[PDB]
Amino acid sequence: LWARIYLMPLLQAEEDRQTVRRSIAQLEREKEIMKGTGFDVDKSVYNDGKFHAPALMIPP
Amino acid sequence: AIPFEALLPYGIIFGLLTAGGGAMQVLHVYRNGGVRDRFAIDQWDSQMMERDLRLNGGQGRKQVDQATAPEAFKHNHVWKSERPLI
Amino acid sequence: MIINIVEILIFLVCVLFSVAYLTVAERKTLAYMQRRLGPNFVGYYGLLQAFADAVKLLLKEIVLPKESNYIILVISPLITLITALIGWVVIPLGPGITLGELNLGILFSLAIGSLGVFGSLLSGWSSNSKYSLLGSIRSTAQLISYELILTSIFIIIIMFVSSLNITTIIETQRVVWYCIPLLPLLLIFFIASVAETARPPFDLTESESELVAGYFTEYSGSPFVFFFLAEYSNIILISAFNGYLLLGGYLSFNYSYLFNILFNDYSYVSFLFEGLINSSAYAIKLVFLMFSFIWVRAAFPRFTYDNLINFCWIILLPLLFGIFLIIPSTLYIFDSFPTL
Amino acid sequence: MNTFIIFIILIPIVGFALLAVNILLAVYKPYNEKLGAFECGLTSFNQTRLAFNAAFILVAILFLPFDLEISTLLPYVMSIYLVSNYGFTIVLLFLLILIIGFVYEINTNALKINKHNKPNTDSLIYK
Amino acid sequence: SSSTPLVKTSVNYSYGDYPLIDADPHFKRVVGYMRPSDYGVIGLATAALPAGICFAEWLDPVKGKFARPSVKFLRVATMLGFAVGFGAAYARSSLRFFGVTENAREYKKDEAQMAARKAAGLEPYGTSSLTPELQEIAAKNSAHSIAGLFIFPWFNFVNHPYHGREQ
Amino acid sequence: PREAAAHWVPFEDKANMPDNVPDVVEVGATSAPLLSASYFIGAKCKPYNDDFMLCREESQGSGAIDCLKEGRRVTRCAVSVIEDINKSCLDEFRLHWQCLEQNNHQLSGCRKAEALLNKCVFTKLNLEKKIPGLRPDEEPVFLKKDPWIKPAVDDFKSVRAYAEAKKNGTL
Amino acid sequence: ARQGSFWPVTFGLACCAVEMMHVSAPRYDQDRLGIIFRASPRQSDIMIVAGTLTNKMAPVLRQVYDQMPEPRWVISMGSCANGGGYYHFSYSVVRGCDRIVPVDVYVPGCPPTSEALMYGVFQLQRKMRNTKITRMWYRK
Amino acid sequence: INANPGFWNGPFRYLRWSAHNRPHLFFAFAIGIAGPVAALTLTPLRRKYLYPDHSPLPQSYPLPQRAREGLTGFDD
Amino acid sequence: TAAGISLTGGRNRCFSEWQSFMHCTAKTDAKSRAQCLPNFEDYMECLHHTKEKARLREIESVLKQKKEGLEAPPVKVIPVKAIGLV
Amino acid sequence: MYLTYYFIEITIFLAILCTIFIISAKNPMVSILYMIALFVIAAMYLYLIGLGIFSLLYIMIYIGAIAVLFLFIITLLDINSTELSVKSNIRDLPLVLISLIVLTISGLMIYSNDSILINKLLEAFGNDYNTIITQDWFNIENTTLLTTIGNVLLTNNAFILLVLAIVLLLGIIGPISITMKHK
Ligand SMILES: CCCCCCCCCCCCCCCCCC(=O)OC[C@H](COP(=O)(O)OCCN)OC(=O)CCCCCCCCCCCCCCCCC
Ligand code: SF4
Repeated sequence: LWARIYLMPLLQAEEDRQTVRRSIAQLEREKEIMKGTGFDVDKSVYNDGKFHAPALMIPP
Repeated sequence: AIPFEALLPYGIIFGLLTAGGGAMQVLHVYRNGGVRDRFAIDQWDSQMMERDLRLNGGQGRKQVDQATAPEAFKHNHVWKSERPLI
Repeated sequence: MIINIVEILIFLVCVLFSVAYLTVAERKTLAYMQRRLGPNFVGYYGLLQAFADAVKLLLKEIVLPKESNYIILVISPLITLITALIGWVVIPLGPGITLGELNLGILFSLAIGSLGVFGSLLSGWSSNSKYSLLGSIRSTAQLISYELILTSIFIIIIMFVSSLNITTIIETQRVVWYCIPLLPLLLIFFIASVAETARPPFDLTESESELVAGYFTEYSGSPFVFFFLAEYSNIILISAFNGYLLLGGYLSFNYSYLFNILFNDYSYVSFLFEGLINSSAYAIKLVFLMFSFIWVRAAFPRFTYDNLINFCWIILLPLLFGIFLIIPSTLYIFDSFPTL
Repeated sequence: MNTFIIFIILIPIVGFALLAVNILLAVYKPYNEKLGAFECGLTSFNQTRLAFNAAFILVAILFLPFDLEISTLLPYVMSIYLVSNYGFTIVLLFLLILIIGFVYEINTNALKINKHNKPNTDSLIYK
Repeated sequence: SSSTPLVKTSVNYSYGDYPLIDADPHFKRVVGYMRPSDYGVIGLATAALPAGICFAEWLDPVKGKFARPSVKFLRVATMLGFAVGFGAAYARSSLRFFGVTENAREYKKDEAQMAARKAAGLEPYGTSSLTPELQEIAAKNSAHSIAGLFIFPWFNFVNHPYHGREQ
Repeated sequence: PREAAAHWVPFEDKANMPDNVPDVVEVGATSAPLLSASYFIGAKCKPYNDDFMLCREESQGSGAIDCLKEGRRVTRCAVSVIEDINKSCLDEFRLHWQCLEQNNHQLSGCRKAEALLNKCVFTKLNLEKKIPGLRPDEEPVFLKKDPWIKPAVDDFKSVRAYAEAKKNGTL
Repeated sequence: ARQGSFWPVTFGLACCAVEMMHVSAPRYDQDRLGIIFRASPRQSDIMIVAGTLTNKMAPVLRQVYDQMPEPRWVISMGSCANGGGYYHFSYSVVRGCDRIVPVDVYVPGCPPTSEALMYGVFQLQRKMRNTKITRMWYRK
Repeated sequence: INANPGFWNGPFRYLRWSAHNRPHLFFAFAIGIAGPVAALTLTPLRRKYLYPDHSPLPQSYPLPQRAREGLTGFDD
Repeated sequence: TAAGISLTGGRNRCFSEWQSFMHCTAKTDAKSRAQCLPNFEDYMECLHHTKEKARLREIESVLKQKKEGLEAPPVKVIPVKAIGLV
Repeated sequence: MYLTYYFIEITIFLAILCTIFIISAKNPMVSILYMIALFVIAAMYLYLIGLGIFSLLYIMIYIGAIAVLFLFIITLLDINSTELSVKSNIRDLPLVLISLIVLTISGLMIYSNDSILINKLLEAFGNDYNTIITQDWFNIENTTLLTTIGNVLLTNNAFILLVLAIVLLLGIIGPISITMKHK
């Protein structure tokens, strides 16, 4: 148990950076889709100012 | 004294279960690639096995040890897309 | 893909043989208890007797009497067959050697032994007779009544492991077996195991009921070979349950020192040798246990249904309530609760 | 494709195959005196409905409330370390509430069937 | 470490005129602080059930003629009467901890006993063999359970750190 | 937090971290090396891991983007630990995690290589393996003699190396 | 397969039934031949009329014989079971089960010795050697 | 024949009568009553004499209650 | 009760939005809960993802109308036995 | 690979099909056997959604106790039944169709919160977006689902377990007390 909590922030930082990178990638991709017609890709549907990972994507 | 004819079908049952277990263990080790099975797998352990399969490159439990990870390693990260569940 | 189909082929063919020779070994040892030889006219020393029975039994015709639903009559052998055979996955022949390793294998082993009651009860209504239906009633009531204390013995054992995985139990068992602290539990699990198959210490249907041949009297051919296979698969399956949660599953001794003498390195001959030792220990547990079933068949008369229900509900079950109270209290008094 | 699901698909095909080799290979050849249920070499009339004892039905009606407890003790046995000293007493109280209903059952002798084979208790008073 | 409440708690939140002692007193403290009138209530209810049954037969007898009830019923009347007397007893004595009745006698005892635990260098409410999350959950179960004494008996046996009080 | 079920489809995205975030070396160690060096990366990198989780606590729901600067340093210092343990005792570290490759990665089954590795790292990398939360008059479990729970098979390389370290007197 | 497993219904009713229970005895065993009494005609290959046949049982003997699945034989054990026997000139007797069931092997003896009953079983198994169920369909 | 005295007429004589003539009920209740009575009266003796209680296991990452002092090293 | 207990005993998926709404209602008397609307709106769409599905169908209706379609760094799908292939 | 996609929808169709053989079957116990099949279809759906624990709790409790009880009743008791004749239920058919439409749509209605009624229904069908599952490394032990149920039945809702004991007690006392005939 103490071994796993010694490992936790090391792995949590890695999944953290993956979440940041792929989230910003998705936001820029939807920005490059919706060019032209006016639509705020950058605005988040949550009213809180805190950052949130996207979900519920279009079926690939 | 002890009858061999009574214990001879038990000798068969013993030999069939013994050869079965031995052949199965050899098939499990040939599946892993020379090492033993993992007999109880946590959620943590399952995520960790997926991470290792991402680290080594293709092979199941090659178990690499390197200082610094490769460059395709930062890009081969996967998310799992689950269907609607209607 | 080639490797999982050859392992399931070899486990199938090892278990489906070992349920055939069980019946041969049964007639052999029951003969020598009664001071007579078993079969010796069918193979060199009487072996492949069960194949003679099976090949003839597939050649007898199937008769479906006029009062019967013909579908139900032929589908109860199939469901009793598969239910007595689906439970062979979850047994380990060594550490993590199953046919599907799942995290909760006891709950599966306990839900399949719940599915086996139907092929008794449902088979009572096919060829509906009032002398057959009530015999199916008595059989089904006995069958569920001892399944209760079966399930309870399980949950008393899982009090020590707190994990529904099975190879986790056997790895837990390496410090000490569970038969040697819990000795009365071995005796009452053995008699509940004898009850759950309706063995002839605890039988009433095959012999005493108004049918001369149990609930399956009116049959021939494939509906008899499937019931016959299902009863002895049930024999070795509840023997397997005893083998892992109460006696040592694949554990015999430590065998580290013998290895440090013999071997030098991990190689396929070493995994083969370790697999032979582990499944040999499991097999000798299971063979001593089938010998105990055949041994208790030889020496005893049978039960009235009143004796049987008075046995289960009035004697064994209050004692079991005392066991429910005493064992977590013993884990309580000393500071030892089992961790997930 | 694990080797768990080959098995659950694979037992039936073996059973269907053995049933098929019986249906294909044995003769069929029935008639009326072959058909008909077996009771000891004598036909008879079956009665349309027959009576039964209350303990016969009571075994399996009573079976289910004990079965539902045994599956209610199954959530506890997996979490027995976490609820140290506290869930222990709650499970004690749960089992004791069950045990007093059980001693109701054993005091009423609900599952016991009596015998009407009385040995003529009443003595011989004359005149 | 095993003493942090990790909660927000009402502080000296009196339920009547008088200042509270506990938000739930432990069973041991309630049995310790009960008055001689409280043991009198226990004795009243032990005597009232068999005398009540013999009275209620003397009003209208069961079999038409007056006889006394059997000792089989008087034994169970005594038991259930001690049960009613103890329930009334525990409820009366817990009211004085909550500050809804007169507790000037018991409040001095609690000044003295909380001052004695400080001198003996130990916890203010007991070392308990529970993790602090289990102490908090166990005394969310046992909080204010003297209401609803009509339905079910429930008591406090956990030595948990919060009792609605400062320090 | 919940498992994927009912026909999950894995997808990857060929994309890059933006310009304003500096580049960071990631850990390439696998589950048996990581579980081996867990106690020593927890001994060297306690305040950095603590800074990361404490930042992530204080900025609620910010989460990802606002404590990125500190999750840089935890990965860097754990890479420092594993590079140093490679260069110090590659052979005995390897002996340890190759033992842990068998026995379900149970730490219970590899005591005799673990003693060698703990001595070698305390001698040269001078980090000690400890279990916190353990009040005194309670023996730590990887120090005890005759444990109840012994492995099925002692691996051969670490029994031989343990006996050779007895004979050398370094143990 | 029809020989090495060999299942009679235990119809034996009188004097000749105990003599059959000496074929179940440990001196002349029948388990060692493959013989077992499935005591229901739905599963027995063969029948043994071992004892007398009165006029009150002739429909009962036929109804037991009617039920058995189609590869079926019957052996007639005793002298009361073939041609009446000791009770040949009696008002309530059938002069052998030849009138009722079609019999393949006659075992003679009034208590036909367990030796001789086993010999009748070996003679029936020899009749099963040359049954030719699959050569017959080629129309030999 | 053996009749019931009842628990009330003589206590210990009823306990003896249950032990001789209804041993399944008497010993089922004996094994049941040995549990919680011992759990009440034997555990403080163990905590005083045999060994004290174990320290609790962690469940999540243990957060301290501090205010993020500055750290040096691994800037670039 | 089990207000925010998840499947593993942890906190559920929308615990933070719910605890933020409970912070909003703790410091606030009635006749002034009209300011507590955005925390509730955030909680309900954390539960049901209504505004999120609305935004995604607004951008999916544009995606099918382009003959060019996708000019971006694309998302590549992989089979399950090819997590770390290259 | 995409053969494994429509499984959930298949079970829905299969479950639909099973109910038509429950309400229309000449023999009773054949229809109770179709109900046992419907429990099996339910347990298929519960494994398929991700709840492998429950599926075996359904096969244990519902199939192995409740259905065994039902079949055990139908055996030794007398129940008349009439076949599904067209002449007796063709009078029911229009209220059947009206209730199918209304009860089905109105069951699909309350999952949604627009004031406009037609916008309530269409949000029932807009599910085709695929939820993204992310790996979080915050949990250190194999708390399964059954462990968490045993923690919440036993600490936070211990009283519900205890009132449930009173209910199981009642389920013992009741059937006994009916079917005694004391003396
Ligand atoms: C101080 C601590 C407390 C001390 C006590 C310890 C308690 C724990 C001990 C638990 C062990 C329980 C074992 C099962 C006990 C069964 C009790 C019994 O023998 O049945 C009694 C019953 C008669 O009932 P009753 O009405 O009371 O008779 C009075 C006559 N006027 O008669 C019957 O029902 C018939 C007997 C049936 C027995 C089943 C036999 C079947 C199989 C026997 C298994 C043998 C195992 C061999 C296996 C291999 C061994 C190497
Ligand atoms: S054949 Fe002989 S021994 Fe047999 S029953 Fe007839 S007279 Fe008796």
